[PDB]
Amino acid sequence: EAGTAFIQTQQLHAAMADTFLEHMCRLDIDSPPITARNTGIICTIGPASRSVETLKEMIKSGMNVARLNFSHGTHEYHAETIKNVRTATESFASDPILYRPVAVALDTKGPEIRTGLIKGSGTAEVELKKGATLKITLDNAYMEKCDENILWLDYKNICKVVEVGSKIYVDDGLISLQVKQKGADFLVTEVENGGSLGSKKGVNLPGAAVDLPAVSEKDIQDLKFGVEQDVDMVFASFIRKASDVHEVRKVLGEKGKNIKIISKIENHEGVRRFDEILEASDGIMVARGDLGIEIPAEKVFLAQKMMIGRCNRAGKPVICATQMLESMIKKPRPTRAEGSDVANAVLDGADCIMLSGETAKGDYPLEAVRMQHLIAREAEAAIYHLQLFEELRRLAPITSDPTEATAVGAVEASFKCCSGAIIVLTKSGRYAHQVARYRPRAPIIAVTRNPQTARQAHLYRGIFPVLCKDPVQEAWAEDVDLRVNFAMNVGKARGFFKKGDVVIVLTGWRPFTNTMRVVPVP
Amino acid sequence: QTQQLHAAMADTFLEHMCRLDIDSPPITARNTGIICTIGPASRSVETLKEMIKSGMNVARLNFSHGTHEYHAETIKNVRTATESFASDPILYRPVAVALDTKGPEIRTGLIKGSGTAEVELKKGATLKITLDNAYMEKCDENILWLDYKNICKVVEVGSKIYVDDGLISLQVKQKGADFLVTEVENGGSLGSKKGVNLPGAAVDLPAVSEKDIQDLKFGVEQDVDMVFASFIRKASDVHEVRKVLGEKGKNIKIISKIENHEGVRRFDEILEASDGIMVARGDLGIEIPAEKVFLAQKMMIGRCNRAGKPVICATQMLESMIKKPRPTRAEGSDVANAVLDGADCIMLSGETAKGDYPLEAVRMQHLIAREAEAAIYHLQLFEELRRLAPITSDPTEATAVGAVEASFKCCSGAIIVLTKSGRYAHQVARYRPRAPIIAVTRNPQTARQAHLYRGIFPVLCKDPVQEAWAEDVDLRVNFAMNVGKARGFFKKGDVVIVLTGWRPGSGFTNTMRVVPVP
Ligand SMILES: O=C([O-])C(=O)[O-]
Ligand SMILES: O=C([O-])C(=O)[O-]
Ligand SMILES: [K+]
Ligand SMILES: [K+]
Ligand SMILES: [Mg+2]
Ligand SMILES: [Mg+2]
Repeated sequence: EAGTAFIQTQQLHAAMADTFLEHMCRLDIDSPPITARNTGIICTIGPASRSVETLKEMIKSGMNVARLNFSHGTHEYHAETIKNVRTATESFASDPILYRPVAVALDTKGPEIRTGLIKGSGTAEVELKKGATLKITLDNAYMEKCDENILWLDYKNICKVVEVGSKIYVDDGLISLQVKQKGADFLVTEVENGGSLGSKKGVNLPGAAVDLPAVSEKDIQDLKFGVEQDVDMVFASFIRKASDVHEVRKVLGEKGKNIKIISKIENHEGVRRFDEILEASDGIMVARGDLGIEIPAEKVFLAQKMMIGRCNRAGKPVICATQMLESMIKKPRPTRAEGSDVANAVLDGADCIMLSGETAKGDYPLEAVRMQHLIAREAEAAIYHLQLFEELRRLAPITSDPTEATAVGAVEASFKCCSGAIIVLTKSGRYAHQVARYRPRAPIIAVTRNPQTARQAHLYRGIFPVLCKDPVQEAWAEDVDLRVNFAMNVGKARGFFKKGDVVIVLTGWRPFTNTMRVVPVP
Repeated sequence: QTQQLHAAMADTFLEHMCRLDIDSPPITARNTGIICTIGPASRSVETLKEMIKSGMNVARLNFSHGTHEYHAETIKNVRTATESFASDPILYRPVAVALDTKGPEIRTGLIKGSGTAEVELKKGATLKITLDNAYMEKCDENILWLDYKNICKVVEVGSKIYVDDGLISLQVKQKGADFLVTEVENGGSLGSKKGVNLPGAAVDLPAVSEKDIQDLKFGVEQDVDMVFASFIRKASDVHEVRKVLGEKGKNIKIISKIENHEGVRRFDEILEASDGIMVARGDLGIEIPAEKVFLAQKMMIGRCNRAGKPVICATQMLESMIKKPRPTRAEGSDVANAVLDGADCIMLSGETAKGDYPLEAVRMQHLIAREAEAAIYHLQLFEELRRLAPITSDPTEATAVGAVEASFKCCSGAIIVLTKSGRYAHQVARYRPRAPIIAVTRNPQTARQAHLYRGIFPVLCKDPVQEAWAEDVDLRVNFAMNVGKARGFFKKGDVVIVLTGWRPGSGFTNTMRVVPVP
């Protein structure tokens, strides 16, 4: 019983526009999105979020990957966080239809520069005033005696790499110092941007050639611990060149060879050497916190769109990270810039978006996860797939690989029939990755028996991993039918599609491979 | 290369993105207008001079607060600062004055002054909402007065009420003659005179209140350049504003602020009646779900671009810079994407009115906008603007498009256009050239109003009119040439596009010259 104007869901009116300009003009706040949310959500776990009961709610709210930030915390602290993540995750395991795999990511400390402790207890702060003099010292006598006159930091070669006139940034680049005088193991600086300085804050030296290793001896100890803890992926801080990626990957040994290596790009050299880093990496993080201090803040969006574009072109995962919902550390709703930032990261093409302080330390971790979920789903509907899919095809080589032809044919078919899902049977993830790179509108239900595959799948836009727990059937066709039926039940239970809807099914490895069928949901 | 020219030549949007280069420096010129709200942080003549130097094009006065005496002095200070640069007519920048109306705002009263200046509203606590003016200056955690006297008629039991940027939320539990009983849903600290939103209600406040009439008439008397009309819901609201401005104010530009669901739904009729649009995201993101604001923003920017009318992106673009000298990564991204979307202007509110770093916020909008302007994919944008434009044989329109295509062909340093009232320059700006549009006018109001359009760099010519029409045209063109050289837009060996009128007594701007600099 209509009346006047029935509004198409999923921005389908905008989807049909013949120009991008008209696509924008048709975006409709009254066009509700589909249930499925394709962009992966990565959450940094910390004091605000590491209890088992909070982690259960994080998972329910949409967290796909638990990020452990090894810039802070000792190994027993991280071991307990991982234990809690797994307790919370497996509390849902009794129902495989509804169980969500949750990945664990180790984010390295890497070649950070950090200050010491403010004198006293270390929890106080000192007010640095503009124009005042501040001495930076390497003398360890002051490593717990920092104040408004003398500042200790832990980079022993700093005096070599800076010069008179260079700028030094402290605490998220909020405090700035100008080097007036150099010394043996000290620098005399003048405070440019003042502010309140706490303990153990991050330091950046833009334009200085910092010579700390991408992977220090202590970083190796963290990586080995990560292998022992069976982490799914490493987010490697401050990657500057391809050989840095190899230092991360090779040291994990044979035991860690399946761990995904995500290079964090957060300095000027990583941007300049991006292509060789991307080639050596499994994926990329646009690590905007350090990046926006190392290069001018006004250039970060160029680097972000460049990297997301190149990762989309290569079919490798890319994460947009840092300060996406920053005000939600203290407030229950985001600023308008933060809502825009999350949406535009998805429209840019990010496979995943990330929360750091918002979930690690803030007062509203659940609300932050929920808001990334809501924004991502709205933005996914607004993507101009008509142009995106055409360009991804044109920028993708014609190869003789039959599996790539299957994947592009499946995504083409999914657009042609507006399918409710692409179901993919996958052991390693590869077949599902191949579909995701063409960025279908429809969700990808990736059925696997491999738990690590299920967890690592979250790196890719649109791959909804489901972990089949049933034994392998001796008859291959019976085993395929079992796994397809599992995916059909998942999609119906989660509201992705209904009986009678059309879906695409890719049946995976056969003892040709990955047959495609376009079927009504049984 | 420079100016993201390598990315500009990509054959796909995806490759365009892949080619964006942080080491490709932009041109000197910055095309996106910057609107700054003036308040205690920015009201002094000394600070305003630095704001102008830093890039402020439009001073916004917020009539939600203050007296007419206060705003008259703000306007006086803006003009003193602006005219302190007039001794150099080649470098002088016109600065516009914008009056932002209170409109059908709902606000709480003053917190009872004998206790803590803020009160703590705790989740689950009861809070009584009263309309009894006895409590207008006695608000606390027990009783909260607000100024919407008819609120009980438009809410029912179960309605939700949002306070202070929608950070505090209440749920109505009972009603009464002139009061409501609510329970705190999302608690927090409550200060004085905070904005209130009723997203589920049909608020029946007048589009133009008696106070708004007084303020708009004051704006006419003060010779403001534009009005930002709050909470515009429909075309008839725009008509009311235009009626108040009347004949004396007929040339004042009306920018309708879209900040509720109805304004979005009725956007096309509002746009038709308005001179331009503000995406007023503060209220909009409380009236509708926060996760839908980007859809409304890109819809309005797109349709304003399609219509050739100015659109402003506003509110919380650099919000953390109220307290910090550098923005968050989301804020830098937001400013860049507003420019990439197509916004003519970007705006600062608390960042310049009240914050500790007003000049840094202005400078950051300048820096980001200029970087984003180079990153626009002009190849697709210009093709789509041309394809969607109305069909016409008008010589001036054809000359404008020809000029923009010529400017791309030779990567020109500027398009110079002569205009009395603005339109000839507006017609070029709507095709969104990369090159700056140096618009020469003798009309000071046109020079100030031109800031509403992407890429129109107004220059106010103060020379007497020459006896010969052709000599007067040449004088104004030569003035633009010297401004562009002095500002670093171009130098000898560069090429500039020059648009001028047909002949004496014609209104056609139908003559295009491609001029080596020179
Ligand atoms: O390390 C990070 O995630 C960053 O700097 O954004
Ligand atoms: O009024 C405004 O500017 C807003 O609400 O964003
Ligand atoms: K780290
Ligand atoms: K106002
Ligand atoms: Mg970092
Ligand atoms: Mg408002």
